[PDB]
Amino acid sequence: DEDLRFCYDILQAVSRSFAVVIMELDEEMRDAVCIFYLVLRALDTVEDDMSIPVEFKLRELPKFHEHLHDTTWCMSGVGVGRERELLERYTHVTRAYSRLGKAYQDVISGICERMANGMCDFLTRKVETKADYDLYCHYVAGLVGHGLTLLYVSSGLEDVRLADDLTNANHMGLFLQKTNIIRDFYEDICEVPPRVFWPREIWEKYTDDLHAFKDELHEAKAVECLNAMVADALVHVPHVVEYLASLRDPSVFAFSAIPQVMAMATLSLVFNNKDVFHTKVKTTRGATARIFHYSTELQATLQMLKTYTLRLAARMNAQDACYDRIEHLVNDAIRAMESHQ
Amino acid sequence: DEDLRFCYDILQAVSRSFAVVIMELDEEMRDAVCIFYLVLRALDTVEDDMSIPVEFKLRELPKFHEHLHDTTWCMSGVGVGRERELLERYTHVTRAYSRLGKAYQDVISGICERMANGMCDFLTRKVETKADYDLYCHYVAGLVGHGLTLLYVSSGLEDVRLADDLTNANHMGLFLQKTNIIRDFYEDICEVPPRVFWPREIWEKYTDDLHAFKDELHEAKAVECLNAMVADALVHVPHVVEYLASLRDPSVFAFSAIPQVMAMATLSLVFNNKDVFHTKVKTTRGATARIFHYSTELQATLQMLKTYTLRLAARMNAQDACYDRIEHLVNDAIRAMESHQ
Amino acid sequence: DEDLRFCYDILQAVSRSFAVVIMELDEEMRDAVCIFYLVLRALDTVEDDMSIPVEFKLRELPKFHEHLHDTTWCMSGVGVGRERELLERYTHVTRAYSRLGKAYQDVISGICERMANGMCDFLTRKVETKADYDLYCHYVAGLVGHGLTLLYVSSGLEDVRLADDLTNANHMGLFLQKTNIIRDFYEDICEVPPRVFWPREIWEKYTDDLHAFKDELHEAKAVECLNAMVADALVHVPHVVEYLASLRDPSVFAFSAIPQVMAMATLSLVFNNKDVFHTKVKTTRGATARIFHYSTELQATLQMLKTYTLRLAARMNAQDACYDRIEHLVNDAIRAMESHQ
Amino acid sequence: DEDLRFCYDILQAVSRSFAVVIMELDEEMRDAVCIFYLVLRALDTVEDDMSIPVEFKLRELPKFHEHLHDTTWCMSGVGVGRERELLERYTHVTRAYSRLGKAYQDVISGICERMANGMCDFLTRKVETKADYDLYCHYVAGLVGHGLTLLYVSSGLEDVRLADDLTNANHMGLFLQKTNIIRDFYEDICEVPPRVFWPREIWEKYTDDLHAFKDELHEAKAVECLNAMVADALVHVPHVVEYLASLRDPSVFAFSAIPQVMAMATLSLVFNNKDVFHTKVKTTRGATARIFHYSTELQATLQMLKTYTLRLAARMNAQDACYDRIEHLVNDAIRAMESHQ
Ligand SMILES: CC(C)=CCC/C(C)=C/CC/C(C)=C/CSP(=O)(O)OP(=O)(O)O
Ligand SMILES: CC(C)=CCC/C(C)=C/CC/C(C)=C/CSP(=O)(O)OP(=O)(O)O
Ligand SMILES: CC(C)=CCC/C(C)=C/CC/C(C)=C/CSP(=O)(O)OP(=O)(O)O
Ligand SMILES: CC(C)=CCC/C(C)=C/CC/C(C)=C/CSP(=O)(O)OP(=O)(O)O
Ligand SMILES: CC(C)=CCC/C(C)=C/CNCCN[C@H]1[C@@H]2C[C@H]3C[C@@H](C2)C[C@@H]1C3
Ligand SMILES: CC(C)=CCC/C(C)=C/CNCCN[C@H]1[C@@H]2C[C@H]3C[C@@H](C2)C[C@@H]1C3
Ligand SMILES: CC(C)=CCC/C(C)=C/CNCCN[C@H]1[C@@H]2C[C@H]3C[C@@H](C2)C[C@@H]1C3
Ligand SMILES: CC(C)=CCC/C(C)=C/CNCCN[C@H]1[C@@H]2C[C@H]3C[C@@H](C2)C[C@@H]1C3
Repeated sequence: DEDLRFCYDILQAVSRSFAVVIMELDEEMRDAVCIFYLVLRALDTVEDDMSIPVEFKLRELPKFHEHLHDTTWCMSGVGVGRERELLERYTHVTRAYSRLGKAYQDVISGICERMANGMCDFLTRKVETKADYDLYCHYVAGLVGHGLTLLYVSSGLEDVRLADDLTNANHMGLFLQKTNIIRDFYEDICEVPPRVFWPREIWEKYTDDLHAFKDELHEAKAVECLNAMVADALVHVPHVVEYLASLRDPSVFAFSAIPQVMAMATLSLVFNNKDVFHTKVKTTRGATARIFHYSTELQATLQMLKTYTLRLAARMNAQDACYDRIEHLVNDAIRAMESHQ
Repeated sequence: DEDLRFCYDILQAVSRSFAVVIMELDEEMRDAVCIFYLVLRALDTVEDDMSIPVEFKLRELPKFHEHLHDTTWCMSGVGVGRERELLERYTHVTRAYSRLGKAYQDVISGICERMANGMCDFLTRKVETKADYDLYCHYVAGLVGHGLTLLYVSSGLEDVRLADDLTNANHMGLFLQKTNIIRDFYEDICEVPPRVFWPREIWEKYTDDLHAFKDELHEAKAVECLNAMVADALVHVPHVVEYLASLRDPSVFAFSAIPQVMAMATLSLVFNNKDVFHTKVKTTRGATARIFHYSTELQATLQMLKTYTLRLAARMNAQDACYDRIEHLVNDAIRAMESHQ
Repeated sequence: DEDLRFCYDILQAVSRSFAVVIMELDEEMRDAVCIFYLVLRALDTVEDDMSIPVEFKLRELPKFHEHLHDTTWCMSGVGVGRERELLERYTHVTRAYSRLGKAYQDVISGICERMANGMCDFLTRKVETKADYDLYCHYVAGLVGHGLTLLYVSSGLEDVRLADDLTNANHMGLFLQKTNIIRDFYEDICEVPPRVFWPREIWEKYTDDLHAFKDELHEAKAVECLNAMVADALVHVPHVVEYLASLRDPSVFAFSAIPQVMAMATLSLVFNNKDVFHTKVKTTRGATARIFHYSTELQATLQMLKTYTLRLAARMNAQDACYDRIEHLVNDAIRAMESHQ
Repeated sequence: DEDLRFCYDILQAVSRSFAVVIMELDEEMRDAVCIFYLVLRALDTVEDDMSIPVEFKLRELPKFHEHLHDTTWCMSGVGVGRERELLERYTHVTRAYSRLGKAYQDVISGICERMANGMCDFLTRKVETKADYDLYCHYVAGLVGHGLTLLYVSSGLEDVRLADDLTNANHMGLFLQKTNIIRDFYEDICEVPPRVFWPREIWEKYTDDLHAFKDELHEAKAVECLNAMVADALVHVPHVVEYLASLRDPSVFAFSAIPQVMAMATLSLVFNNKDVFHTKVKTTRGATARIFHYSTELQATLQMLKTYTLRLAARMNAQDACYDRIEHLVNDAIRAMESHQ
């Protein structure tokens, strides 16, 4: 039992806000989602640990799920901060895992493995094309959508038809990952070594070297690339909407909707905004407090999404290059919203 | 005795051209500049590789010179071709190094570390201004000039007073390095990632983007910039002439003069020549043979420099922006040349 | 209006010729232009009083335009002769200013402000390059060009299309300023302290000390420097031609053409004329009367510019270093002239 | 630790006052400023030895910065007092320097070289004009200002933006050097040879021979000229307060402010005072102890600067030749100050 409490404490420490979002769910769903989070979290620590050998990761990850049974396993010497602990004391995790609906355990193990291997793939090669981009996001966040959607069905709160086609569930994942990948460009490019996520295929058209955007001598082509990333992210909106509109349970909806609304808001703030290149553009807490408050039912979350996407549209002028394209994707989004209002 | 032979063989394989000039010098000093060449070439290769962490270099380069005193040291996998062969078999260099005059050993070591540290500085940032440009060239070539002038004095072949002021020697290095950077513009910008050296302080007056010079459309702006670049290099000629006129030894002179003449000849051909932007402009093998044959004594090499400098001026029109600047810089080169006849 | 009269009376006292040329304008615009002239002349008086400290100029210039809406304002310890009277009685100008259309007041105020700032910048540093030369001329002359153009549009006499690209207008002030700087060399360098406007970037090719041009010893290079300066002013002729041809109003035309024709006449006179280095070269009163008489319509003024341009060219021969440079520029101007015949 | 201790020991022996001020700095920064000071002091010792032939200085000074990489270099026949011990045991400085940190080494290296070249400019000529005076001040003090600012930034204690425009850093240095050159007029001129810093452009308006000011005979003009020198010095105050107002770190602030406040108090005391000509005017120990204690934050140091400027102002009568000009300079200073209160 003190295992469950450990998982929730490490979570509160590892992901501040998500530790609030997860509280929307009922303990049963809550327990699985928390386990699921930590499992993927540990897995993410290994992949990101720059201080250790690659061949080591390739020989580990592929069987990281296997450990979900060995209540004595753990990794002391990996990652930093809380993560390191999560691994060294990874026993409580599996100890909690052990006592979850059989079905839940299968989604976790399943998704974990799939993501692990997926991570390996991109651990060798690099992301240069948009196809690389989307596929990486699939392994990194899309699969979380698959897993969470499979958990929703399993639990019984949502209709099994929801898990039939996971295309939109994938879109939910990607939309969150891309919005975050865009917002954290600077924070990540400053890392040691520098972490880059923007696809070569997109920025190549705006510069010869990514690190160039740090110097505003290149703002022009910096923002212009930013707008192109924001545009590539908007593609998903229409699908996030459908997915949300298909949800029926009040718990699963709020849990699924809040993060999406948070991303749209963030996206409408980093769009056509050079501050992204020298700092972390963030939403105000009032704004997130309001988002967390009204994102409990379809109609209300639709008006918020609309409001944010419209504000993003206001960010530009006819002058701006990306205009015709953004206007397009935006109207494709509002249309999607209107058909559910 | 097998060690030295290895050096001259790899030297021959790498910089085939220089491999002939060095053969000009007497065996004792010849070994010096040979090992000197290789050390800096080894260093340059390390710094070169595009598949190595910046952080690695920024740490390993500044300590490179320390390996010269470790006959066991070598590097495993970096830099294709014969370069690979140097860093792996670097062993034979250190050996040879060990048996050279202490003074020689010190010159090589001093220049090396100063160069490595200069390269490090430019690993993090780019060449944006003329100062940046003159400083970058100083690190990768001007110092080579500093080093060669010290070996000359150390050797007794030249009068100690030669190393009193190393400003002109620095000019010698800069003159070669710039002619090269100018001449290899296309070959360098077509690299991955692109290699850019022309300073923004200069080209920003002719374009907003350097890659624009690859298209015929911008051919007019490309050339004007090329000429501004050629003007910047001519700044050094008077000093080169000064330096050559100060050498008293035939062997050292021929070795110092030949590369300089080759450079002016190349400069007179790339200047105001649009081919620079799609091919590698070079003098005819007959011309270099002619230069190698006669650049053995001051008067002869001065009238060859004069000749090329005059051929250069005859390529521009009274309607080319660079008219005044070039005509001035040219008339200035010739005066310094006439000042020694 | 005791004010509008003081203006014209000081105008005449300060500048005889302009006082005759301004009469080509119709009253409304004439008052505007007269005021405009005095405001800028006041700025000139300050920037030029070498007896007062720079701290004063950098303090007063930037906020000079503010005084325009402050009748009762004046300055009592700056300038000589009438200029000094202008400032100590500036109230007569601001009053008159006040009674002008807002459209006029605004242009005068705008240009005044930007010229002050230009003057403040070149008070902190000196003109070394051609770019500095062109920019300084832009601040003290070209800007006046812009101002007159806006006034012509604001009055309705000229079509608004005139203010689309103020580039040719800038060329207009630049041609007069340069021909003038060229002609006043001796007078300028003889003042206490010496005044210098020829840019180092141009004369550094002929001398190390511009004062050397006063001695016959250096006559040969002085003439070459003068001719290079002329070559530099001839660049603007084609544009002055374009600008003149775009004018539809007879008054604006006469007012704008006469000074340009006077300048060309003068330029043709100082060209390749060693006398520039010891005296003030001028056109005969007969020729300036002929010029004032015919510069009323495009064709006539077009043939006069041609005639002076041909005279200019005729004053040179093969041996002259500048021959090619000059012959090129001449044909370019002739062409633009015939290009409208 | 031994090398570093020798540096602080010689610093205290050689520059008593600065030895105290530097203790306002913390750790890495204090070491770097210490080495910086000694390096410029060693340089200054060589440039000032009159037994050293010019040709040597002209050749050795531009290379001085190069000795920083030579941990065996030193000099033995130059310097007075422990200045000799410094050059004799320079290996301590060079050695301590090698352990500073790339960023610090380059600042020190660059400024040293730039100062060295500037000194050479003035070993061949003398200060005649106001511009010469400023350039000279820039070379010996202004550059220190540039150097200190870079070191602040490189330490991270101040915002990187601080170094975008080093103009005010220059004024900071110039205010100190000028106040100093004024206060020490007599001591300077009373040497063999006599030390003269006051620029001809200023004093020739008051006398034909500068020594004339030692006689209470020419006294009247000595003070009128003294006042002119102070006026020229007050020019920098508004810029000095701008600089101080832009600092965020307490240590860096105290270190930067104390000397400026000392200069203003001294300046307000030497102003319009005949004693400057036969005695070294100083502030009371109590006054200087008060400045050291309160110059810890902006508001308090501004209050003190205000006090000393007004005290300076109130030492002249309306009948003084410098009245109006000093009054304006004073007002410029005070407005500036209020601008930050
Ligand atoms: C339901 C469905 C189909 C898909 C769900 C999509 C995914 C991948 C959801 C995970 C949500 C999380 C962990 C959000 C963190 S709050 P934040 O974004 O503000 O950043 P933080 O992790 O707290 O640092
Ligand atoms: C004597 C003195 C003061 C300075 C000497 C200046 C310098 C830096 C000389 C190095 C000369 C070299 C290596 C020329 C290569 S021939 P290449 O240019 O055609 O190209 P390659 O290296 O053969 O591929
Ligand atoms: C129309 C346009 C776009 C631009 C006009 C360009 C400028 C700056 C014109 C001002 C003309 C003046 C004041 C000429 C003086 S006659 P003068 O040269 O004989 O000498 P003076 O000033 O009378 O002593
Ligand atoms: C921070 C900044 C932008 C500029 C700083 C300006 C400069 C050049 C400062 C040097 C400060 C020194 C050495 C003061 C000593 S007091 P003293 O002259 O009374 O006694 P001393 O003989 O020099 O020990
Ligand atoms: C919510 C459950 C069950 C799992 C979280 C998914 C998990 C930790 C994935 C590991 N991969 C790192 C990429 N992290 C991304 C996800 C989490 C944050 C918000 C979104 C989605 C963008 C990124 C930061
Ligand atoms: C002649 C001895 C002793 C050394 C050569 C100096 C060395 C290998 C410098 C490494 N820096 C890379 C830039 N290389 C430049 C140098 C060699 C080629 C001709 C010149 C000078 C222009 C460039 C191509
Ligand atoms: C005609 C109106 C509106 C203003 C006059 C322009 C004015 C006096 C500018 C102040 N800046 C000094 C540069 N003065 C130059 C201009 C006037 C004279 C002939 C030309 C152009 C060369 C110089 C002497
Ligand atoms: C503050 C650091 C790091 C160094 C001091 C800079 C240094 C020794 C300059 C040598 N150049 C002679 C000009 N010396 C002047 C400076 C030092 C004293 C106070 C001010 C400023 C007036 C003069 C006496």
